[PDB]
Amino acid sequence: VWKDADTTLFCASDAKAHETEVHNVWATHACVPTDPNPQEIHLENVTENFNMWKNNMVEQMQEDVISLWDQSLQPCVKLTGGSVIKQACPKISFDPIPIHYCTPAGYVILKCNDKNFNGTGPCKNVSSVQCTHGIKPVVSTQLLLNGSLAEEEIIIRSENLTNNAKTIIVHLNKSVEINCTRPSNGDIRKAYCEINGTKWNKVLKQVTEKLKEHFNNKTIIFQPPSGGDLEITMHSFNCRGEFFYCNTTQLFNNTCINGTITLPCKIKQIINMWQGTGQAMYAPPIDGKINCVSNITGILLTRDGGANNTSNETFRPGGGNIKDNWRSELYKYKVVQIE
Ligand SMILES: N=C(N)N[C@@H]1Cc2ccccc2[C@H]1NC(=O)C(=O)Nc1ccc(Cl)c(F)c1
Ligand SMILES: *[C@@H]1O[C@H](CO)[C@@H](O)[C@H](O)[C@H]1NC(C)=O
Ligand SMILES: *[C@@H]1O[C@H](CO)[C@@H](O)[C@H](O)[C@H]1NC(C)=O
Ligand SMILES: *[C@@H]1O[C@H](CO)[C@@H](O)[C@H](O)[C@H]1NC(C)=O
Ligand SMILES: *[C@@H]1O[C@H](CO)[C@@H](O)[C@H](O)[C@H]1NC(C)=O
Ligand SMILES: *[C@@H]1O[C@H](CO)[C@@H](O)[C@H](O)[C@H]1NC(C)=O
Ligand SMILES: *[C@@H]1O[C@H](CO)[C@@H](O)[C@H](O)[C@H]1NC(C)=O
Ligand SMILES: *[C@@H]1O[C@H](CO)[C@@H](O)[C@H](O)[C@H]1NC(C)=O
Ligand SMILES: *[C@@H]1O[C@H](CO)[C@@H](O)[C@H](O)[C@H]1NC(C)=O
Ligand SMILES: *[C@@H]1O[C@H](CO)[C@@H](O)[C@H](O)[C@H]1NC(C)=O
Ligand SMILES: *[C@@H]1O[C@H](CO)[C@@H](O)[C@H](O)[C@H]1NC(C)=O
Ligand SMILES: *[C@@H]1O[C@H](CO)[C@@H](O)[C@H](O)[C@H]1NC(C)=O
Repeated sequence: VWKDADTTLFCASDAKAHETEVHNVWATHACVPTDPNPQEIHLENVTENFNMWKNNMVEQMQEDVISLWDQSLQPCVKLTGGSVIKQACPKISFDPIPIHYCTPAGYVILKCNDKNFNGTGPCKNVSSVQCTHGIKPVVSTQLLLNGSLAEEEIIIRSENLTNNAKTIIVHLNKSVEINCTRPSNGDIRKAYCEINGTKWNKVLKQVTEKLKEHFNNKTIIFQPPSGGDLEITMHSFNCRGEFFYCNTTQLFNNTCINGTITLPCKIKQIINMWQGTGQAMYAPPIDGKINCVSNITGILLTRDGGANNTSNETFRPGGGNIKDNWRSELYKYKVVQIE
């Protein structure tokens, strides 16, 4: 017998104590080693309700990642409420590692194993676990990187699809590689990303067909974002400590929906902090080749309003709430207290 409850979670990881990489350092001091033989119990005849959009596990992960970045990735100047903070901004070793979230005694984590679970409502195939799977704390907008893939069909997630103000999370069932590079040898902030156009356009066509099922077979249209902060209008992410901002106009070009697509990118020092603490200037990029190859496993979308009297629905890449990134991985888990 159990009931829905929130409690203090702890973390587990396979971090190395001898690593200078910042995720390793944080996890060494903030997490315990992983269980080599974890137990999972599949529950029979058990129906449980989940709600990925109201899940305290997400708030707790957010607190961890904020703490990690605060101790690791420090900007040269910080612009809060008018209180300017100047500090050292050393270049670091940066590469996210999987973090597991675990319940203490008296509690357990229920896991939804339904193949086409959208994140809310009843789940039929439920199991109980001690810890989540390993989740990499990848901070990004527009595209979700290095995550897990949907097991069967592409999944559309939203707290309320009818509400255009609510962010849509697209969970891909097939990853697409994105290859981003700041070449060695001169604009030190000029970079680019390479993507297989045949792979991407095929996947995007499938996303269109899935969106049709949720929007009464209306015509599905992709468009680049219309105004807003750079973090939202561009695909922003962190590669080896450096903030990349990439133009994704070529990715959301309803025309193609086959060669190599090259997105123009820029390394930015002055950014709007995802933590929500204002503007900050980080250190200039390191020398040499800066490269990150990532799997696109999800897309963050925002639907246009004002289209109720037409046969079209328009979607633009979005983001800005990093909690949605954690939701995209934590959707199938909830904490319950054992009586
Ligand atoms: N939606 C907006 N225009 N701003 C939102 C609004 C809001 C509310 C609460 C906390 C934050 C934020 C803003 N979000 C950000 O500044 C942001 O996500 N920045 C950012 C910077 C770097 C990278 Cl690599 C990245 F992935 C994201
Ligand atoms: C529930 O579990 C059974 C047995 O593994 C599986 O055949 C079925 O597809 C599952 N149902 C859903 C909704 O995934
Ligand atoms: C990239 O995608 C491939 C294919 O799914 C996967 O095997 C690999 O682990 C992914 N790399 C990651 C998660 O960084
Ligand atoms: C991904 O899901 C779609 C349905 O949304 C399905 O048609 C397609 O076969 C799936 N792709 C893979 C690789 O399983
Ligand atoms: C998810 O499933 C629930 C229960 O069937 C349903 O009410 C809701 O509309 C679904 N959400 C999405 C995004 O399809
Ligand atoms: C979903 O959004 C629509 C449009 O804003 C709203 O009318 C409706 O009440 C919402 N549904 C729920 C269950 O909140
Ligand atoms: C990434 O792109 C560069 C050229 O831009 C190439 O040398 C490298 O092999 C690519 N990496 C992968 C994994 O394809
Ligand atoms: C791009 O992806 C397709 C599959 O969609 C693959 O057959 C092709 O080899 C890829 N192109 C390159 C240059 O690797
Ligand atoms: C979309 O089209 C299919 C047939 O191609 C139909 O079965 C389905 O009901 C349609 N969905 C709608 C109209 O919402
Ligand atoms: C992205 O590139 C396109 C094509 O050059 C340009 O029209 C658009 O303004 C760019 N978007 C942003 C947000 O810079
Ligand atoms: C859309 O793709 C086509 C490919 O022929 C290109 O000509 C056009 O300029 C693209 N539009 C963009 C990138 O906004
Ligand atoms: C995604 O994972 C790969 C493999 O670990 C890594 O090399 C790459 O830097 C990651 N991308 C991001 C944005 O963290």
